[PDB]
Amino acid sequence: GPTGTGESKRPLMVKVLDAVRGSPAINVAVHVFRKAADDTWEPFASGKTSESGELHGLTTEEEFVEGIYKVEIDTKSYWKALGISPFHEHAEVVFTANDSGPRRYTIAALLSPYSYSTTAVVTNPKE
Amino acid sequence: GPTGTGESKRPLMVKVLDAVRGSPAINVAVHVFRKAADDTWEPFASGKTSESGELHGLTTEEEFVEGIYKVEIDTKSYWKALGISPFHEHAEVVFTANDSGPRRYTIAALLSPYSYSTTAVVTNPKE
Amino acid sequence: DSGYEVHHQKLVFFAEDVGSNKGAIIGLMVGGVVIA
Repeated sequence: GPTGTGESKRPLMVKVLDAVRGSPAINVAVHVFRKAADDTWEPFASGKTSESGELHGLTTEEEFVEGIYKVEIDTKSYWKALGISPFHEHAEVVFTANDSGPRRYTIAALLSPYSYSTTAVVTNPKE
Repeated sequence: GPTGTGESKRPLMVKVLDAVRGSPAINVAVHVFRKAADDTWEPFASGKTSESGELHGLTTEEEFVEGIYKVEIDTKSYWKALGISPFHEHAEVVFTANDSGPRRYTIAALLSPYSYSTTAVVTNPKE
Repeated sequence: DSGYEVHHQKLVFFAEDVGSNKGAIIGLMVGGVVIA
């Protein structure tokens, strides 16, 4: 379908708040991290989001093979552009999904300088 | 479970000796003190024990939130009822616990007028 | 080596146990009537 950039699977469209700015995630430079079995994460690529925290088209939408991948609102590379020191390049936390079918919520992270939780306006199961 | 007063966690049941009376802690008026990081302790509430040093039901057993709290055989308020001058309203001593799991020994203090160590008939790890 | 050398504390230096289970076998014994 939409090669390169598109919103078939609804990858990212939400309203965000900031911990220290109180605003949506404005132009977040993105480093994508992947959860391993020994809990540590490795960077994938680079980008810069929208004002509302939205970044799309890092690779082709369907040619990108599925896996442990993310559209992360990364504290390490975004807050470097503001000159303040971050701590969470990634966070060794557990996450569980897909017991009886996939839904649509992607990890739009909390913009805090040293850390991140996940910040998004939550949506119901909807196709 | 036992609201107000009860012995689910075994808070206090032991045989005591006295330093100056040679007897169990008879009707000890209790001031509960809490260890801080700068080693000093503050009073909590008031009561009066049994003949064997047992006082229960200062607050509700489960509604009382856990923390640095105590059933202290206090020298300051008990020995005031006998008219002799105490010195240890509390004692700035270190205490260590809970390396790999909690056990049951609560601080039943030595009845001495000016001071207190901890006096109790010791029990084995038992559920 | 790995980070689970914390479980090398959980050798000889460990003794505690509490548990509650056996709800699925209840359904498997409610399901003891029909399995074919």
